[PDB]
Amino acid sequence: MAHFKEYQVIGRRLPTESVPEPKLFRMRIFASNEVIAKSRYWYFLQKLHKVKKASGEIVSINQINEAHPTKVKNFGVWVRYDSRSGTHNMYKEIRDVSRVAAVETLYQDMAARHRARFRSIHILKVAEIEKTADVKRQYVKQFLTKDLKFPLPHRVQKSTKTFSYKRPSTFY
Amino acid sequence: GIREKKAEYFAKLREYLEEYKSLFVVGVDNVSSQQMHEVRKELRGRAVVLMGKNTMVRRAIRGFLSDLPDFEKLLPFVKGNVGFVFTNEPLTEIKNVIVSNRVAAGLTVVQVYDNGQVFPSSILDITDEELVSHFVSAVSTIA
Amino acid sequence: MKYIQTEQQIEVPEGVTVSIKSRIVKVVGPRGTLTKNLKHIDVTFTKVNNQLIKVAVHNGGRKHVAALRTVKSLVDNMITGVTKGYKYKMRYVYAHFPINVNIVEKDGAKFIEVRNFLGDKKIRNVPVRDGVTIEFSTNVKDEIVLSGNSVEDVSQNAADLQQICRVRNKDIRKFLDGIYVSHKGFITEDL
Amino acid sequence: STDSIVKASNWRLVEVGRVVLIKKGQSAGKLAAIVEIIDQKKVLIDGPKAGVPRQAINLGQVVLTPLTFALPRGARTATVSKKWAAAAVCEKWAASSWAKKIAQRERRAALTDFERFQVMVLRKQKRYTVKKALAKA
Amino acid sequence: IIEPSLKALASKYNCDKSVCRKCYARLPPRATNCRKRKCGHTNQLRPKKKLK
RNA sequence: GCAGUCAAGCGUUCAUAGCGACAUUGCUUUUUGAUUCUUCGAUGUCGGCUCUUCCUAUCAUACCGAAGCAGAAUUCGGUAA
RNA sequence: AGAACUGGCGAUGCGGGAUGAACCGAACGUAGAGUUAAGGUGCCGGAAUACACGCUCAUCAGACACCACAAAAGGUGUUAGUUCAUCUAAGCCGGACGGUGGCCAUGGAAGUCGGAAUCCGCUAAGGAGUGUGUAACAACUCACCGGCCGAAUGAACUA
Ligand SMILES: [Zn+2]
Repeated sequence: MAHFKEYQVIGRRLPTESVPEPKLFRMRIFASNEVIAKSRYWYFLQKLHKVKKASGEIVSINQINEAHPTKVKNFGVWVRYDSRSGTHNMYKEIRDVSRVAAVETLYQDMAARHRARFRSIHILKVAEIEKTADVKRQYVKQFLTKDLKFPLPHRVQKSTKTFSYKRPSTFY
Repeated sequence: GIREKKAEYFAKLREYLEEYKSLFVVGVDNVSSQQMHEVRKELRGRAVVLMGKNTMVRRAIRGFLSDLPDFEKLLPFVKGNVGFVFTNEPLTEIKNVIVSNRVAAGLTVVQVYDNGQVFPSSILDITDEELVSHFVSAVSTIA
Repeated sequence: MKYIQTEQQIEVPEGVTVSIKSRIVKVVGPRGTLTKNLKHIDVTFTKVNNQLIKVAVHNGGRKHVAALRTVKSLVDNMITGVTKGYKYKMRYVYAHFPINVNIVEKDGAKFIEVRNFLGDKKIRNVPVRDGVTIEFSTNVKDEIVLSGNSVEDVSQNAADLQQICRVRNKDIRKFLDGIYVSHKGFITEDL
Repeated sequence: STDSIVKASNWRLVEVGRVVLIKKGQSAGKLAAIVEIIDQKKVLIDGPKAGVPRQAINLGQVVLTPLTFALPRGARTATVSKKWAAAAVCEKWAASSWAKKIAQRERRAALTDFERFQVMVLRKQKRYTVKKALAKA
Repeated sequence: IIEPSLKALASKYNCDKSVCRKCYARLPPRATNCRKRKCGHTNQLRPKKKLK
């Protein structure tokens, strides 16, 4: 829950003489360190298969780096979450350079707008959106128009000293 | 569907072009509840009249760019609301039978369709007097 | 959601010249010249040609964006006011005591003065706003007509005249007396 | 007057090809180009020539300059270089007061104590010849 | 007395209005919500009542 | 004690002008209880008189919006102590 | 008011919670240097008027566990989301109507007091006159009305 890395977690049920070689399951988990990621792996597995980590084991844990960490992409994000009064699915879009960058703004946004802390959200799917205008959401489409430019009116420069011998301007 | 229904208008209209030789486009801008319509059964041994929603009516036209392109000349007269008399002859007598239904103050025609032409209508052939004395009137003026 | 740009357009007709500098707008036409301070809204003007000036908000939320059209309009009515002009018409309406209405002055001032309203011994006075000029129709009974370049000033001066005749303590559905706005439009260009 | 006059704020635009001066961080001091806009707050930049690594940056740690050059959006580092060079961006920058003051201020800061002393002595010389001028016309 | 058309004129002002049911505001006749903050901009409106 | 939400009903007709059942959310601390924390080597009961000040859930008075407001009279409501 | 297990207060200062028996931190010989806890760092006051993405404007905003209260119910305020439907065959401006006062009732009773159904139908508009005026004419004017229209749109909802 912080500056996110994304991990492959791969686990399985412990072998039995009856079933050596039990099936392997993978999740992609966003977390900040690997102790959290494996926790998170088990949290989800327990809600999906009978297994507690006391009957299972983690076979591999590997960080998945962004393939094109400077191509700008538009991501579709699918999320399940709890409100003070129920639980909701929700599709949002995020424009960024990496999943890991996108996911982090997802979490800030769920916090800002819906007052959803991390314990309350599940990431359902995160996906680069291939064709522009499969993009559904205005506030990301806006950036997709041709020869896009804008000013940044009213610039405030931070001052290094407490007094200034001239009245400042906001001119950019 | 409603694009079925859009298409539906398209479907039938094309069919009516391909079912008549003449066509009178009669303006049906304004004019409304019960009267004329009920005369039209009686006049439906000559024609089909169809009233309908305009953008739909226009897009029918777009679908007919494929052939019979002379209907393009109907196009500047699509405006407002117009309606059809699919037709064979007279365009200047039968037409006037169609016209007569009881005026309002001419109920209510303001445009003509005459197979690439747009008459009053009131002149089309009656004596061949634009083909024996006006197809040789500057042959008359100069031999 | 913040709209990265959003803009409106202001047609300048022949014969008028609008000039704007730090949101103080000066509009000049055949009828006269109006000015208006727009400093209370962050909008940016941009002249495309002399027929057409644009107004944008950059990176603005809803309520900001709502300010955009309204600036366009205000500036539009400046242009109309100084070409076609504004004219509002009113009617005296009274069931019994005829409402007796004149112009009077004090210190070269000018007031609309209203007498006998519902039989009142009191006299009502409404200052005539500068720029707005009062007539009385010749061939519509009980008419009163305010005109000028400023819809704002014409319309408010008409409002002042009607608000001054309200009828207190009576069922105002039965007692309908008043001076009411009866038509509103332009000086030039038919009626 | 008789033309409609409307002075319009001539803002430096965030746009592909806009060149920016990096305020903070490790690339502090260097020029990079906006390659692609991310949102109202972030952009992809790239400063191959100054050796600032193509990266997503927050506009608040950058300052827009008046310079801009032709660059197709999304352009990878290689073609950013080709274009930046074609355009002669550093040439233009160097020529600006802005870049000159930075240089001036940099040079002052490197002055030795002996050097500071010489500047004093030279200043006093210039002063002298100035005050007699400012006294004749 | 008072020609039909001026009675009508007077009524656009005096009677073709709706009324907030919480706070009583005289409101535009086609309004959906009360403009007043004291009643919470309620949309509980009724027509102003017509004379006899 | 005081105020709401729903609206079946009242109100010739018409839920909500004025009201409002079945239910239901609250507020107050001049009612009365419940408690027993302080005071039993002491804090002088009830009412009145006198006098000052404060609250507002406003009876009058100022200006308003509603009405089953024609007028007069009233009634509902706002800003108001 | 009364029990269960544990930890506390009572018997206990110290740092934080402005204040405060019982909360948080941490328990105590006399001191030096360093580091932290809980808690903080605009100014009162030691410590970034630090960095980052949003959200919020309150003619009664809000601001941090124990803790110094607020609910049902509402909002076309603004935010993000959901579902259904329309759309390359948002959304806007006008078309919403006849047979049959159809068939039971009964000024009327039609979709339009009330009973039971609502079947079919067709695609184009001048009220023997709204008023002035005449006992009544003349003149001007208006009624099932809209140009529609241009990658989104409509409705119902969640928080
Ligand atoms: Zn209200």
